[PDB]
Amino acid sequence: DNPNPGPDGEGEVELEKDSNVVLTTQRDPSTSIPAPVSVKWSRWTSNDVVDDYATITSRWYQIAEFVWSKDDPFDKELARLILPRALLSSIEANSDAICDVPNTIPFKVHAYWRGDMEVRVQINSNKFQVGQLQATWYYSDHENLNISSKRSVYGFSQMDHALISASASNEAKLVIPFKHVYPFLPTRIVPDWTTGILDMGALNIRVIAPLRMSATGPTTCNVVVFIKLNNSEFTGTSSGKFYASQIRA
Amino acid sequence: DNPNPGPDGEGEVELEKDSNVVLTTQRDPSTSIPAPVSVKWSRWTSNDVVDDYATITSRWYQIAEFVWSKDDPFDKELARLILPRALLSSIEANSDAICDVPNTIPFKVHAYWRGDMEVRVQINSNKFQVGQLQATWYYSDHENLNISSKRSVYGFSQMDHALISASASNEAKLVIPFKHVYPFLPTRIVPDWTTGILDMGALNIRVIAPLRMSATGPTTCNVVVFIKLNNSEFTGTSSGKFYASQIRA
Amino acid sequence: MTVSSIASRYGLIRRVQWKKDHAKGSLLLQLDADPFVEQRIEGTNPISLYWFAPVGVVSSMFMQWRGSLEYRFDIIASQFHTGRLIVGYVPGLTASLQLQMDYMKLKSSSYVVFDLQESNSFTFEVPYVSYRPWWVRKYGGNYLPSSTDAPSTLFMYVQVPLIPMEAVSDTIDINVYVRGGSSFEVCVPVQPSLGLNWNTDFILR
Amino acid sequence: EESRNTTVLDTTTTLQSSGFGRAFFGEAFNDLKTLMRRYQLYGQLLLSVTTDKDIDHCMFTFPCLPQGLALDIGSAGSPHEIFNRCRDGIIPLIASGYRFYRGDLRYKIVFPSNVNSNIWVQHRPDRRLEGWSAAKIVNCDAVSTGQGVYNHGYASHIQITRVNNVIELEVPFYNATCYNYLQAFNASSAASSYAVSLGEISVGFQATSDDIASIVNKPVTIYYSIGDGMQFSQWVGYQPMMILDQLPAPVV
Repeated sequence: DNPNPGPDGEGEVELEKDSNVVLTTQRDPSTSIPAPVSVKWSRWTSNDVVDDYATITSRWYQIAEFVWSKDDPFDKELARLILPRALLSSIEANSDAICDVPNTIPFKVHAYWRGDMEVRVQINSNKFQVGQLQATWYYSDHENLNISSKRSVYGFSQMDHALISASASNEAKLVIPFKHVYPFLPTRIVPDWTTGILDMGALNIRVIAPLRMSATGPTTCNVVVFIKLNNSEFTGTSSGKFYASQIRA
Repeated sequence: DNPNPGPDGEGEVELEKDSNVVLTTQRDPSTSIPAPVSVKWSRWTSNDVVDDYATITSRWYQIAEFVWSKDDPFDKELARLILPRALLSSIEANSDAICDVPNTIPFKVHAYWRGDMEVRVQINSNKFQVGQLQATWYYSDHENLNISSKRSVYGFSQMDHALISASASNEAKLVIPFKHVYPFLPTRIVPDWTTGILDMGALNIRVIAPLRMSATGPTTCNVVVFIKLNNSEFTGTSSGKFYASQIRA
Repeated sequence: MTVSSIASRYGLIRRVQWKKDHAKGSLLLQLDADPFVEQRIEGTNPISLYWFAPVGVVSSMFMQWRGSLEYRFDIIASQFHTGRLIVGYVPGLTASLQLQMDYMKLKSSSYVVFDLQESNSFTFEVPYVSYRPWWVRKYGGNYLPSSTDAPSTLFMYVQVPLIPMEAVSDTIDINVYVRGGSSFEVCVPVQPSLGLNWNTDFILR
Repeated sequence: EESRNTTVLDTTTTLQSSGFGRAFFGEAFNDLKTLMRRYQLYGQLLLSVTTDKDIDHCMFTFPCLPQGLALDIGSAGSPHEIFNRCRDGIIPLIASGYRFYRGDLRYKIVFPSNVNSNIWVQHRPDRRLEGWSAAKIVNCDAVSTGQGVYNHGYASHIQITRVNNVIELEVPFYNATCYNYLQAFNASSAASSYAVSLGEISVGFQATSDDIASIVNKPVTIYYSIGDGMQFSQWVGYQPMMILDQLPAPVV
């Protein structure tokens, strides 16, 4: 209630320090948790050496950056990421192999995976900009054919979601646990599973309030998405030459 | 003292079960330990996330197989492997990348390494064959220019070594701890270290007793070498695109 | 009458000739990590009969199976034969990955190297690695859109070739026995995918 | 950030809670599982016999899934007036607002009256469901594979039409999964097809060629409840609905 800015700026930085990667937020995160915390399931269907690599897999790594402008209508999708595929496809979109990033080197060598997720969607918007976005997670997007009529902010507001206001420039934390029909997702081509490899559903960022401003205001803003794999477990140690690149999309 | 063979053969299998890889020996291993067990040294020169991957790095993997025949003289080298280079060069000699084997995927992504070694040199020789080999480990072979006069079984018998008799078809276990001038070996091109990357010395298998037999005996025999990295520690998490292939030799 | 007492009995499914001239890394057998392992009889009937392990016969009646399998390898050799072979195990492979296989890609996955000096028999217990707690059986009740391959694939290469003495033979028989291990179990009863050979007569419509 | 409340501007007072009608009607309508255990029409069909059938041939087949079949409006000439007029029931309307399920189902099949023949019903949990197309009641017209034939090892039951022409059965959960999908299924892989329906129910008559002539164009209706131990485990919002009294009237 009594402001006194100095050379530092009178703020309070919140830190997310996860395995030598530190994320900083000026604002408070707007969290939303779709499902409760999952259990480890190496008991029921694995006899191979099952081990996470928490020093290299529970790190933060950007998977998407995009430009939200004022030339977007009311109900318009900005991002639609199939996150376990989107990590590998964001690496392959930077034109290299998957063995050059320490986050994804167990995906090259193992066969199956189960772990929870942490998604940070950070906007960099001016204080005078006005707008609002959704951060809605949907489990198993491709297994529903009527999802093309579902992708709208009217339907995504009904399930739980994270709101991002362009004025406050706040942040969206997304605790995504593993919830799938099968208790493991294969990383490569595996028997009677040829398509939809390592797909758990779509994080899709759409617009509620389009970006509004004055006549000479800053036209665009930037949105960056980071991901974390914290409660992982990798089973089925295999050859890396069996692995193939992801579908481009 | 009272033999009674059955359908099994009246034996006693010794097992080395190390992270879902099992090695079997009929005979007793002839061990030789050059130096006592080393200490971990992440305290003194690292602040990065330091972690081994004991589920995938403390496994067994073949690095050399060769054919010891009766057409070899007295003092003749059969194998000369610079073991930390020889693991990567044995993978690259099979014409693929290093990210296709789970043993060496932290070498793709990290910068430095320190860990002990376990070497199994297994011969498959007939009981009627007569001969004997050395398994001599030498620390930092390339840093001595008069080693070309040193490589002989007369000199290698003076330091400790492991003897392999072709009659008993025994086995040579080699507990090799980390003993180097610097406490870490870089995995790639690092500052003021351009050549001799990840070289700790030569395991060189030479002949003492050449393979002797009758006129119609089995002419050759086979020798396979396996390696294990048990007390590892990986530091300096880096990009995999900075890594380059090893020198062919 | 107990399924864990039937599946705990070894049945001979394979014989493999391992010779002296087999090079370093030659394939002896590749097969499927399932109870449905076949041995075809070379008969003249228009429909062919097959030998199965008892675990495969008792698993044909049930839809879903899970657990470890135990492959007993009995290598008929003297105490003067010397050899060394890998019994490896690769987690899930498709049909296009059944090829492009050697002894070197095998050592990336789980594998066991066996030496043959004086003990001429061993038992490899097979891991159960899948995305699914159970596993739907290999054949259907003559419903061809219900076919499903193995969860994973077993291999047996030659790590060190055979060195026999000049007084013994140059060829060695290897028997492969199958029984469902201590963790093997089956659940849902369906129409069994196997039939008896008592009336081996089929009528085309 | 969905059910949050920044500032609740209550201008009201305390309203007397009836306990979801338990005060007025002696029953609380809060547990939605109590609503879903009321039976609702899974489907209806007219029996049609094209080729000569044996005793082993199944008369019709249908996958057993809780979110309701592909909505059979019928032919343009003769539409099924229940699914055309009042489009869909309560149970799939609830199941549209979820993603995953696990549990059993309850099927009550009502057969025609003047038929007398003994009826067999098998449940085959082997048939994977290939796409939302052909997720419907299928008249078995020919027998090529082992689909048309009464098989041995499945869970079967025979209803005596002379005693009673209705069968009441419970389909158990037999998939090897954590859940199954609870939407209009889109087939991506082969393993995902195993995890849509519980199984596949085939109903067949033991009639011969002479007694099957009295069975043609007779209606068979199938009803289903939700069973118990039946859990929906992921909240998904509802799709675009359609208002029923906004549908056009058959003007003359």
